[PDB]
Amino acid sequence: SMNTLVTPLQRSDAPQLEPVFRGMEQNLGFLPNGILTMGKNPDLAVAFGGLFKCIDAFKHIPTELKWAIAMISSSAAGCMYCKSHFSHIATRTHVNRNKVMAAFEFQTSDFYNEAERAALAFAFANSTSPAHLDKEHFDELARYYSEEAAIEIAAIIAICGFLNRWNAAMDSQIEAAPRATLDEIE
Amino acid sequence: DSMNTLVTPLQRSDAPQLEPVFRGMEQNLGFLPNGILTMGKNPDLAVAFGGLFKCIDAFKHIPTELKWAIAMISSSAAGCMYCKSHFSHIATRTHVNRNKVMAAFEFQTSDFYNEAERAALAFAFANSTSPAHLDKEHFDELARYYSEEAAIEIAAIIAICGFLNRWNAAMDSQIEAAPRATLDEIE
Repeated sequence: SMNTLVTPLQRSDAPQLEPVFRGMEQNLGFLPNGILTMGKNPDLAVAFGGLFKCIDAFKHIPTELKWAIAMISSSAAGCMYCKSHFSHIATRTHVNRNKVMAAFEFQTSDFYNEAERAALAFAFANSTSPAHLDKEHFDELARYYSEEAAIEIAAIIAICGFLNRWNAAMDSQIEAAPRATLDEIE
Repeated sequence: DSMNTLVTPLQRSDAPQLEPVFRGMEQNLGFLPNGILTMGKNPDLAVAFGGLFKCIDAFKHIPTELKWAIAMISSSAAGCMYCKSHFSHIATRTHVNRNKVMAAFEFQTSDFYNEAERAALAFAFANSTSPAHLDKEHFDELARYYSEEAAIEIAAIIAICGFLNRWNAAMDSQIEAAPRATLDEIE
């Protein structure tokens, strides 16, 4: 890591944050060092933890699409760390391995329908610097999703906004397990 | 107007439970952005994000002027003109020295900014592009001028801008007249 200034605490040092830690590792299998670093500001960790748990609680889009959005957003933003993690989450939860592995080709892969493509294209366009969302992105989203659903899609992308920048700021190094998933999907 | 016609704001009066969240935002800004009123339609999201955003004012290890300068630079790096206008507007509402705020985007050469500020703002810029272009020097320079505690708060503000830059792009939030004025001046 390029970052030696801000180091993780030991998990046992902050029991109050166990709700936050569990939230993340439940999907992923392990606790990322980036959240242990976040722990050194307990107010921040608890508030971010609260935001992140909103993903699992969302009701208007399927679970498989939730993690696909996070995968594509993270990739568009060029955060390979977050791309590996969300990919790993997607493969841990998904019944259809092939569909997950084709996610980054969603626009031409026949594992994805037009509704999924509308959401994932929006996620891509939303996540670059600058955003390159055009009227078509919005027209297509309106064609296939309710206001409720659109909000949850935007919300996942925005939460990736947080995590993409956070993990870049910590220079989080991709763990062996996510790395395996990432090599396979690439 | 906006490219987004699907997801519209509720009226402020419709969601009084969110007033704590709204106050956090508008206290600095002078008004409640439509983007937060749209966020209101998902109470879990609004409360959680509101909680996260209030962390900025509560941060203790960096000055207030630097907090909003970071958010300005991050938002600009990310090419979100909406968030750039807002944080600029916040910075002019809270800053005693209007000229220092107006020179923020030239922080690397403006005399209003010291090396500590430049280290933080350069980190904020590099952190906020797609992809991030943080290099070892960004980290070395941050370590030179900031504690671990401070670095976390800097990263946190940038990351929160991550959320807001993308959120306001997803709503295609249109820049309000007052922020617009601030933005025209600062360019």
